[PDB]
Amino acid sequence: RRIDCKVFVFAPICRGVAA
Repeated sequence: RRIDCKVFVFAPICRGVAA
């Protein structure tokens, strides 16, 4: 449920806040 973008930077959910 919670994805750490600090580690999962390839996650498709962190791509939403990528920009």
